[PDB]
Amino acid sequence: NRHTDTHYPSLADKVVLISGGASGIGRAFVEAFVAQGSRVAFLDLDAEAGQGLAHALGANSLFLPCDVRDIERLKACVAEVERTWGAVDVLINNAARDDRHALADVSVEYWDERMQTNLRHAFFAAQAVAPGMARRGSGAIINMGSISWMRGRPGMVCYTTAKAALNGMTRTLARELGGQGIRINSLVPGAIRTERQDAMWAADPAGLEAASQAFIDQQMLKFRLDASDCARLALFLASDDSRGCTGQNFVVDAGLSIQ
Amino acid sequence: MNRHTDTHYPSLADKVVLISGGASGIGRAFVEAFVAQGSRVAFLDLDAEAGQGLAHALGANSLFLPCDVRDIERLKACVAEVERTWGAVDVLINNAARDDRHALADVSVEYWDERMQTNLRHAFFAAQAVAPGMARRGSGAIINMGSISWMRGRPGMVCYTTAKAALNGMTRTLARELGGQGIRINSLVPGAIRTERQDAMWAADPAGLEAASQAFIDQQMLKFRLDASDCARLALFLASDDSRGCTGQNFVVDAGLSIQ
Amino acid sequence: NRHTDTHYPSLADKVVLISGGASGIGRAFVEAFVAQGSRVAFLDLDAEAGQGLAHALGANSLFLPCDVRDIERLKACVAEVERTWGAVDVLINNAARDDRHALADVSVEYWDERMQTNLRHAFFAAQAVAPGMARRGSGAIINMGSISWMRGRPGMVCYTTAKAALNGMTRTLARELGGQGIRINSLVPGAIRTERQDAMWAADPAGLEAASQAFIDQQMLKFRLDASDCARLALFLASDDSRGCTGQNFVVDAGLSIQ
Amino acid sequence: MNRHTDTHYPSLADKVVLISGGASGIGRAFVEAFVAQGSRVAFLDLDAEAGQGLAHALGANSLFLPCDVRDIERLKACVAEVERTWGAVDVLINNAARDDRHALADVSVEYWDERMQTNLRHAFFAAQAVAPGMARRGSGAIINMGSISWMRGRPGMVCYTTAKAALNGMTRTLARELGGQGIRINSLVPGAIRTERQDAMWAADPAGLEAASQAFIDQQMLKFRLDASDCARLALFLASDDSRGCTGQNFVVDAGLSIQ
Repeated sequence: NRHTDTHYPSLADKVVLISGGASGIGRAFVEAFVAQGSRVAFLDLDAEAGQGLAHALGANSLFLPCDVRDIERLKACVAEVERTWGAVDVLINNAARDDRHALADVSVEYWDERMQTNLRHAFFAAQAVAPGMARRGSGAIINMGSISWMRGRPGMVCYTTAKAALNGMTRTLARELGGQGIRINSLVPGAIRTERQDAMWAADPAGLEAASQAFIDQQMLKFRLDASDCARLALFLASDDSRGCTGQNFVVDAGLSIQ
Repeated sequence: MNRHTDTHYPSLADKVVLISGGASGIGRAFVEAFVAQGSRVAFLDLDAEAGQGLAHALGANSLFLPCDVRDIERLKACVAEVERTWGAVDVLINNAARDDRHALADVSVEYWDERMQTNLRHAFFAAQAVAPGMARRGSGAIINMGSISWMRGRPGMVCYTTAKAALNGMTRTLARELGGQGIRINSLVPGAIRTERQDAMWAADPAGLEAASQAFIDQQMLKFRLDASDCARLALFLASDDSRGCTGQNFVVDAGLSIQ
Repeated sequence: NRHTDTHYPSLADKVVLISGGASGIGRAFVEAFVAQGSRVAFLDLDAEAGQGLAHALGANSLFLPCDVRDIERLKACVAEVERTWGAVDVLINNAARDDRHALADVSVEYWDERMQTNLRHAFFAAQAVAPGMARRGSGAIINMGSISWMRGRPGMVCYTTAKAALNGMTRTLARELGGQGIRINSLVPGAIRTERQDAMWAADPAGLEAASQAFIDQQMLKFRLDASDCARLALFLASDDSRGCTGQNFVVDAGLSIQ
Repeated sequence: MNRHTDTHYPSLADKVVLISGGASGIGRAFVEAFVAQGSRVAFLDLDAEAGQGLAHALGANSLFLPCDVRDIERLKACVAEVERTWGAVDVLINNAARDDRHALADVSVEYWDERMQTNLRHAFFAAQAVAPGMARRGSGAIINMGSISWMRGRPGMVCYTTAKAALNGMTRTLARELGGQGIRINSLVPGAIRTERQDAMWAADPAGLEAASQAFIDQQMLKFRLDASDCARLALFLASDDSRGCTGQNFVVDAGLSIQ
């Protein structure tokens, strides 16, 4: 799975590090950059899925097991990529947990855990890759955002608050690191069809279909987005074709955020 | 006692207002302004001597609670006590924050966690605490203090600016989550506010203070310095019935500094 | 009709100039500022309605007939207010025409006419009031905006494009005039119930009610906004309580723009 | 012939692209970049000698039409001619504009009207002209050239910045109006782009040019000057199938100058 027929020569050999890379959207990033000839390291909690995917993709892929709550382990993972391949060229902060939770019912421990799996690792990963980027004079960071806080969507307050945090963090880190040659942008998907979003309804295909159609009806473009649409955008945001873009959101949502 | 405005909002009289970080700077100006409108104002602060001092000045319609907002249990205890004394909160202002500077490369996990606790976490928990009483009544208002710093991509204080950007999003989603219960939530987003605390920080460099002040004036569209009263004027409006149809929105009081 | 029980001493005696002031939202502005003790001049195409309203409100109101397409006449109207009462303190650019029109069917003459009635007069009114404001060292301008272009609403492309134009014009005029002491903001309503929005369905009360309920269902707050909600916000944006606010949008829409 | 990128978009081959203000500066870079991808590129310009010159360089997959975009009849005639030659437009880029400076107090009605005609009106009429052919096919893309100038509240060019803000809104509403017919509309929003035309304007003040250039670099987050190729890189992406799910959106290429 190439995800596109477009060919970016500027991606060849680049070292790309993707958190949450073994399944879903992060898997599509891993696949797309490997297809462009990048050297792609990815982290995931699921060791069996990660190992499977790196074995399938071969030697220009590198899977490291990592719980992104564990910042020591995250830094260990970054140092290991650096020792294997040199400074990271492209970091994609993608790891997230989007489970539904009622506002009235969130405990302090729940809040902490969700901020940690959704927001904290993205700061520490940027902090880890930065010195290597600055030594070279170039690098790019892509924070996965979400239109859900833009549209004020209820029922997952920690996830949407974390994603809004990353919106801010892109803008300030863009200024703080830009003088070192690092560009930082957010890739902000709409409602992406995934095997996991679909697994949730395995005995209500009426319900799945109805919910899918509702997104199509609300969207401006009348087809379902998928992980390839996200990977198309990530390739552009990593390539030299976006060398002067920083501090910005790039939204791939078929119009769902403008209703 | 300082009024902050000559405007009179009859809709503010008797309302129960709760302001975190209320004993100094901006939060102090909110406490003063609502007391002057005849509200029943409870406020939280770490500084007990400052808190006790401010409540001494303002008298019996003010109520000072010692609270470390990092302690969520104590935050909820503070809210429960206000409720038992005065009835459901009408107006919550999430104002407590810590804006110390810190280079990205210097931030440890411990520091990050502590700043998220002081800057962001309490604001959710306070809204969570006041909401059920507001919903029982059918009405209420929440003001999250935001900041133009993340909009302007300001460097060198990543934990503060990231917490502030977080609250921008939390305003929008809680506005949907609670609107059907009659609660409106908006963010009050100040520019560069002159305070005695920001000014105490240069007490041996008057040249430097004045230079920095003028730099704000030159960057701003309006050529005077904003102060705490400007923030309090806006807060009275966001709490009053004059803003009853407004929710999920930023209201920015910054003399144009965010548009340069 | 006071529109509020709030009392702004800083509005007393201020000279307020409102375009489209004889009916609908602009009428509510005229009423609210007269109640605060302002000296309120207003312009409208409807001379009979304008004369009626100024006669009812008495001597601190002043109605001038004006077709806002006619910029000569607009400037004449401004000069006359200035000669009567002195420099304008508060300008509200409110005149607009929001009729529904299909994209596919707009002619060049239609486009021109709609840009002229929706956008052009707001620039020329600001330009007319500015020198008087600057002489004094203070003044405020409120451009009526609209959430319709934010929500990408179709079927009235000239109206929504004009309102988006005014969004920009607020920001740039705020910088260009701010050094003279003039603050410029946009007041951006959501779906405001008016006698005119309602007159459109005088034999389909089912249809009116259904459409009203649809706004309530989409809104975050579950009640209909009306012209008083807009006038409450205008009073604040004109008063000294907003002296340091400029360049900004203030949206009064019950959450309709965030869905 | 200048490629602007080494990237290869097979989805651009044979597509029919139509660019207003195409014979100089940025629009010239778009014309060049799409020709290099194997598109069939028609472009409009007032400057016939410049247009004829550029089409001479680029050869038979380019097509130069003399057009004053103030003449809506001629604009529609230009579109009809492309359609009869090559089939429905796949990609429209609304790029023609005039960015001359003008103090607010200096603007006459005649000037305002003329600048709205040159900066905004044609963009609507071009989208209107290309839309039915795009809808018959089921697909198409529109790029409105926007500007960070109104976002940054830049003074002294009110007609230009107001027209640009207009196009920001027109992107969002046309995206809803046409999306169901398979057409996506987005705005490409450049920062301070170095061009031979912006540079010709200082040919006797090299100090002044360099000073102004460095001021952009100091204000930007990225410390190099953007050029027309940066805009063209972004346009290829917004026209290609790689952006097929993107619509109603701004894509800003400005090295951070809009966030200060």
